[PDB]
Amino acid sequence: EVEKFLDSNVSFAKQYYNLRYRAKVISDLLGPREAAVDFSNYHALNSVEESEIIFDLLRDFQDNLQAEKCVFNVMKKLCFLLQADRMSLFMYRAR
Amino acid sequence: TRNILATPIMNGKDVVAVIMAVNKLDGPCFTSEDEDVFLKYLNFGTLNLKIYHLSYL
Amino acid sequence: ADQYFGRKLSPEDVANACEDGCPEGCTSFRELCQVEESAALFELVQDMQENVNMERVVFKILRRLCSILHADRCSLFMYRQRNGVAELATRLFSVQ
Amino acid sequence: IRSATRVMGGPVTPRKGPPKFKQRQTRQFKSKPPKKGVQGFGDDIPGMEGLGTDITVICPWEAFNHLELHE
Amino acid sequence: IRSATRVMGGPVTPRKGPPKFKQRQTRQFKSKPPKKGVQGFGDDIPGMEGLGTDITVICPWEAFNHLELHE
Repeated sequence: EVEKFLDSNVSFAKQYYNLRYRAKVISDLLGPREAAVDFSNYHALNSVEESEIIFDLLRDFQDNLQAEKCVFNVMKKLCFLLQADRMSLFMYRAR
Repeated sequence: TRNILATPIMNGKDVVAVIMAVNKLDGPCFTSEDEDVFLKYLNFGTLNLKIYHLSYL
Repeated sequence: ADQYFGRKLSPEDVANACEDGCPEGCTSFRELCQVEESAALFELVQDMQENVNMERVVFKILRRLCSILHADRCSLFMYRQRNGVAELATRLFSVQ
Repeated sequence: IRSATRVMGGPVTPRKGPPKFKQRQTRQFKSKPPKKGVQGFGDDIPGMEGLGTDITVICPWEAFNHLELHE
Repeated sequence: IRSATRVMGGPVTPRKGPPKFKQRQTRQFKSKPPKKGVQGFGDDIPGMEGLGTDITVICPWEAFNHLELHE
């Protein structure tokens, strides 16, 4: 048991892992859930594992894009990332 | 060919394409836990194929 | 060197400062396999910016989906109708 | 090489049989059957769905469907 | 009803002036100038965005594109 510690090299390791566990992680990240990031402290601007906002944004590209809820949802996070107070959207027409 | 796993791609009530995943390498056949990875990962290619079909019309 | 499956999965805990940990803030294998996938997904979204490329992006999706499932081949069939009857042509064959 | 399908002459096909051709389009209508459950891109165009008139004129009672049968 | 813009009853504008009305179009020329810029969705329609019918008639020598100088 403990003799199977040739794993001091990371070659066979992480290879067995992506062979036998990647599926569950990629199937739960893309499923219905909520992001896990604090949104009060304005902290560190961000970190690297902290960029699950990408997954949170991809989760809504599923069906029946209403084109109004999605823009609102991306703006409600771009407001936090930029550290701004207000945001707005103007549309273009010709008469 | 020995094992097969396939699904369609739908725009409303119409079909646009079909995708196949022939020939699994280790198990005797595809397990039941892959059938959800398949659907949850093709959700992004569905959008691109729907955009292509709409642009063509 | 051989694979003993057993049931021991505990060596997937928090890892100390080690090699091949280039990203800043990764403390587990799960974090690495999450960040890699997130980056791969942001790429191929950077490619639909203009002039939607039906052939190219689906090819890069299939190259990943063939690796995830441990399958050996993948394909793509298109649908069309001639004089009232339907049929399925071929557009991508033997992607590995 | 050989394009990965191993055919160079022209489109090949498994089946064989007698050809079948389409009939011409004789009569047209403004109406379609009522909508199904699920919808996709391009299925909301005015005038291309329904019977060409609002549902109120065909079913006047549906106008004030908010109030119940008490009155 | 806050309405998020503090305005109700009709749109408001910063400045007002005399009305200006569009003019008709008569000539309706076929051709278009050569195309520049990024493509974007909704282009490459065959019939439109082109001059005449084909490139060959416009530039008869262009057929010998792959050939070198000496010939």
